[PDB]
Amino acid sequence: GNPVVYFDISIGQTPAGRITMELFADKVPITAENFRALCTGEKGMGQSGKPLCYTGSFFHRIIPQFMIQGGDFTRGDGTGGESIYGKFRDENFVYTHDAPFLLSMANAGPNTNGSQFFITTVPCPWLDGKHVVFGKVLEGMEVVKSIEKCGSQNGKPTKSVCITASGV
Amino acid sequence: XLLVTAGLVLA
Repeated sequence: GNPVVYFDISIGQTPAGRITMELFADKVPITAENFRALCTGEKGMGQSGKPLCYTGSFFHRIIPQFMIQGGDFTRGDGTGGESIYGKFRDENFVYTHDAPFLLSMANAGPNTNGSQFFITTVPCPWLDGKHVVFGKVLEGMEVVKSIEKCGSQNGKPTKSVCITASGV
Repeated sequence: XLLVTAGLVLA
C-alpha cells in the first residue's frame, strides 16, 4: 500500500548504489505524498523557478553518528527547499525517531516543512514531537552508512554526495 | 547540539 521510492547516490564522481525507501502514507499521507512527488519530479516546475525534484540535489549536511540531511534542491545549503504545496504544517507525530534509517522532515520550527529531510543513523528521540517521521530505508542501509562516513562535526561533507536519480 | 534545521543550524 505504502509507496516505495529510491535515490541513486554518487559519492564524488563515483556511483555508490541505491537507497530504497518506504513512505508511511497510511499514517502520514500529506508528508509521504510530498516526498513521493519530489522523488518522481511529477509536479514539474516550482515557485522557486526550479524543478520540484530531488534529482541532482545533494546531502548538504552530514553528521556522523547522527544523521544525513538533504532535499535542498533550490539553494543546496540548508537555506532553501520547497514542498509541492508551496511550507506545510506538521501533519502528526505518530512515528518516533527510535531507530536508525528512518526518514524525517527537517524544518525551521513548528509547521515549516518544505523539501528538506534527514535519514537517521542513530535513534534521535530528542527530536520526537518536533520532526515528522514519514518513512524508513528498506534497502541500501550500507549506502546510508557510506554517506554518513562522509560527514563532519560541522556538518560539511568531506566529499559531495549527490542524488543522481530519484523516483518510484 | 544535534538538530535538523533549515537555515539557522543551532547547537
